[PDB]
Amino acid sequence: KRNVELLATLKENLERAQGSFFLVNYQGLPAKETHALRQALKQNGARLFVAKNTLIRLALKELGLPELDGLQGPSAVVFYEDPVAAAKTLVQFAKSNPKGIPQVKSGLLQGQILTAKDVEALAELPTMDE
Amino acid sequence: LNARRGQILGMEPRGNAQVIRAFVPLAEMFGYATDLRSKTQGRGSFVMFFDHYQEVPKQVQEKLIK
Amino acid sequence: MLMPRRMKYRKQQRGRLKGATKGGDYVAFGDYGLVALEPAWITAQQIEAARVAMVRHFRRGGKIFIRIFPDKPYTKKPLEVRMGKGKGNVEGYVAVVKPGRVMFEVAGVTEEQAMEALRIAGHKLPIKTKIVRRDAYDEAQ
Amino acid sequence: MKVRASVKRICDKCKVIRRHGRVYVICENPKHKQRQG
Amino acid sequence: MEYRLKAYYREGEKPSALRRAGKLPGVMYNRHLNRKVYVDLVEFDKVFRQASIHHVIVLELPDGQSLPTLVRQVNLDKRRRRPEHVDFFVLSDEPVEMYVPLRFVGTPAGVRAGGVLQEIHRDILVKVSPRNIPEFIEVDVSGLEIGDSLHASDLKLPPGVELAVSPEETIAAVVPPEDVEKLAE
Amino acid sequence: SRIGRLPIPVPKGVSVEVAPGRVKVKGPKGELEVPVSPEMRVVVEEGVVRVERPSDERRHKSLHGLTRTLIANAVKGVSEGYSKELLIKGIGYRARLVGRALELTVGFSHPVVVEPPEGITFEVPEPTRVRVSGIDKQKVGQVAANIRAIRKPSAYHEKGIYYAGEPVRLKPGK
Amino acid sequence: KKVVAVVKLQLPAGKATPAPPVGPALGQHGANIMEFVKAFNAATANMGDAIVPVEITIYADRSFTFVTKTPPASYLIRKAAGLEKGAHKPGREKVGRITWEQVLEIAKQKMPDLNTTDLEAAARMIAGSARSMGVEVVG
RNA sequence: AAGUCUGGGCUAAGUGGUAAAGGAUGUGGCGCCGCGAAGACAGCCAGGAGGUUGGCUUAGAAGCAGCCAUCCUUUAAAGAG
Ligand SMILES: [Mg+2]
Ligand SMILES: [Mg+2]
Ligand SMILES: [Mg+2]
Ligand SMILES: [Mg+2]
Ligand SMILES: [Mg+2]
Ligand SMILES: [Mg+2]
Ligand SMILES: [Mg+2]
Ligand SMILES: [Mg+2]
Ligand SMILES: [Mg+2]
Ligand SMILES: [Mg+2]
Ligand SMILES: [Mg+2]
Ligand SMILES: [Mg+2]
Ligand SMILES: [Mg+2]
Ligand SMILES: [Mg+2]
Ligand SMILES: [Mg+2]
Ligand SMILES: [Mg+2]
Ligand SMILES: [Zn+2]
Repeated sequence: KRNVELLATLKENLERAQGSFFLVNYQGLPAKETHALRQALKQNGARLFVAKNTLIRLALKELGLPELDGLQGPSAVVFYEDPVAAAKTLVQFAKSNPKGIPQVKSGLLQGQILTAKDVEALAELPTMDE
Repeated sequence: LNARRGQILGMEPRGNAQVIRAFVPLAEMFGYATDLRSKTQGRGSFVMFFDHYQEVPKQVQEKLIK
Repeated sequence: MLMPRRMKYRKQQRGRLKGATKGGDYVAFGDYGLVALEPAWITAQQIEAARVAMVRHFRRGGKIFIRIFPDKPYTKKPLEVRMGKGKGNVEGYVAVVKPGRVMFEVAGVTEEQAMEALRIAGHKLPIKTKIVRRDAYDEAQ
Repeated sequence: MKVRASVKRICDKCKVIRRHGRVYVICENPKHKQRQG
Repeated sequence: MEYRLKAYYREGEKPSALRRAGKLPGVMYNRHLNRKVYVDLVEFDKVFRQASIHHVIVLELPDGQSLPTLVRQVNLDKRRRRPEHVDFFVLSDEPVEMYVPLRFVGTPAGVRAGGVLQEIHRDILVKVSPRNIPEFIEVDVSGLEIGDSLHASDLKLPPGVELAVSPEETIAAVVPPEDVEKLAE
Repeated sequence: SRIGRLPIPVPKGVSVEVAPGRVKVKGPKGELEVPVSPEMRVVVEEGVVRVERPSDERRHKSLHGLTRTLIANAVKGVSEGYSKELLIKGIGYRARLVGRALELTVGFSHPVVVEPPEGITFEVPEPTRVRVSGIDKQKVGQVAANIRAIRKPSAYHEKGIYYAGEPVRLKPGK
Repeated sequence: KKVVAVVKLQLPAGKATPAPPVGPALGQHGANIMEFVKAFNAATANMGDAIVPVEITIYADRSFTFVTKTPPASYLIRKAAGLEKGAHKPGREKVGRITWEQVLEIAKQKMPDLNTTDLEAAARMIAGSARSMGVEVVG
């Protein structure tokens, strides 16, 4: 009850290796399209951290229990988390804003963000690279 | 073809159109033209030639011994 | 199929089938077994039918153990004859089998595989059966 | 319809039902339709 | 790995009564004592299906004694495949004769060749102090092809822990393995 | 997991009046009485209607869902209306309105004429679609079905009367 | 005047005859179908064999465009192990062998087709496609 | 002739009031393990992907004739199906 335990920690570890986690709704991209928009933010965002997409449920117990600013942007819906700090991003979210907002009908769409340690915002996070 | 105790050899294109090569026992080619025409809407055709002989099935052979 | 090779006597009295088995009640060799839920004289051809069925399931293959063997000769008079004029002819051989006997065992096979196998084997037998599986209770005996 | 003493699921789309006193197996594939009897 | 079990004393109670009552009539003895016990079936079952005649089971009698026992026999009712009676042996500090599991490590060359590991012993007899009861004994069966066996004579063996059966006692065998191809004949 | 407890939103402005034995549903499109087991309790609330059962005894749970849906269907009946579409298919085949009556022409040696029951209204928009529409759900169903029955889909050809949305599954035939 | 198509084929080396799937789904290009025998067997006339993948596109003035991939895993491994065919039965009879560092170069050939962009990841796919054909990795 | 007698329970077949192998989401009652608000089961919305037609085998068996093996990769996940 369960590997939801080994899964939380692995999200904490990858959060406890940051201060700046963003969050995207990786919805309907195929597989071709997917290993693209992913390998994208691995060649524009260090290590191998594009998204470590996991359960909205466990991704709020983690932000909750590191306290990490209560990431309550919107953990509703499909939710993936573009770990911008286990990388080395900045306006490298532009690497997101350019792939999604052209190669789809709403490609890698964004939801929440917490730069430095401070809550980023809605379109004010989604323009945080324009 | 298989259902007629045949054994198929291969498939190539022609007048496009296609061709299918097979060894079937002659005992199973009687009045073929008509099933062929049924199975192909009266649009296919065939040629057929003796190639060789071989051991009829142990379950055919011993019916024949009458 | 099964039958003694030689016998001290050729025909035997019919006897009676009261009782739980005498023994044979615990799994002895395999992992899975099939126990008689009711009395019966089981026939050589019935055993054989079941055995065969089992091998056919495994294809190749596991291990079948057969724990009953028919040493009772079964007698029958010729069709259409009257009573009298001596005991009937041996026409086959049977195994007396009382409830709780483990009749067949299997091994070297998956759970799914031994279950099914014993199911089919059951269907060739003229009694109720249950499938069982080795236990501490078996080993303890 | 098949009518038998033994009625049973034949494929995974087979479904065992009880109408009006009788056990039927209904299925997408009409060959599996059974009614016990 | 050392299991426990409430166990109670009994005198004149008809076994039928007890059995009806969910309980399992039994007996405890060694050479110093012999007492009539009963244990709740379902509690007994849960333990013995792991303990068996292999591990110690500690009987917690009402007088607050806690005796260490091995199960020595279990009488099954033949018709209904169930326990009617148990014999708990009260272990003392002497060496004891008992049964030690065999763990068959390895995949036989015989298996993996179509064939089957007839495991003729799933445990083995052993003289031994209760104080070093080996919960295991491994046997490598890797060098076995269809045709081979292994006797007690092999068998590594801890300390100590001697045998308690002839060494010439065959313990495992690899045998050929049912074949539809045979059938027809 | 449950139909009966699922509350029923009632639209502004249809009205639901409970009696013992029945509930009545009125709206823009007619009115309907829905028979209800006297063992269930129908409950009225603001812009909602609920159904409550007196225990978890099998008959009650079975009555429970059935009753909720029965009322739900009436609510929807008088407010949105019900309707089903039949597609006609096959070369000679067509339909046309004749009064309120549907004349079906489908390859028998004669047309087939279907009088709509009361509460049911037929629409032949093109000449190969028929529309059965009405306030009563099951009745709509029954008539759609009756019609379709005049000549079911063939096993061998995309031919016959079809529920729109009903798949054409064929089998080869020579 | 047929539509803008995104065709995917798999034709081997040599047989460049405009017959299916070089016929039905390749009419829609008005394709110089026999321009392939020459624009393919010029990158594969030094090699000889190897199935070399392809995607064949058409636009609005009826012309075709094609680009290819790299020869199968199963292929490359065969001619570094002294083999024509595989091993019939995978497991009990290896009919070839490759060092840890020869799979790596085979890997290296396939680096621009796969999923990973590694070597230590890449090489085990290779080594894993060596069990699939029963040839043991010299290690 | 004498209780439409009293308390508990089951049955819906007129079973009761004619039978077996066997078959079944009939109905009730036990028990054992399992998943579950770190969100299960059901519906429904995505994805379900590479190395790769896996090797062999027919003429073709490209996840799904059939013999083997059943690895590796990106992965939230995705079987050599
Ligand atoms: Mg007698
Ligand atoms: Mg008999
Ligand atoms: Mg006689
Ligand atoms: Mg039977
Ligand atoms: Mg004995
Ligand atoms: Mg049957
Ligand atoms: Mg169905
Ligand atoms: Mg049991
Ligand atoms: Mg028990
Ligand atoms: Mg209605
Ligand atoms: Mg009708
Ligand atoms: Mg009364
Ligand atoms: Mg009846
Ligand atoms: Mg009656
Ligand atoms: Mg009756
Ligand atoms: Mg029951
Ligand atoms: Zn079915």
